[PDB]
Amino acid sequence: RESKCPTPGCDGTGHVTGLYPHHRSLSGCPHKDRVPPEILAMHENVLK
Ligand SMILES: [Zn+2]
Repeated sequence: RESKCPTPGCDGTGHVTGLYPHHRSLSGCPHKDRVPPEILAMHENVLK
């Protein structure tokens, strides 16, 4: 549910290892960079 990860920066494609049909909500997210196009967001954490 919910939300996802798609933040203003993140794209939501390429899960944590790009081995998934995207992530749409953090569970994956292969970026991890805090800011931009990554996972910024997630919630809590950013960046990580
Ligand atoms: Zn993401």
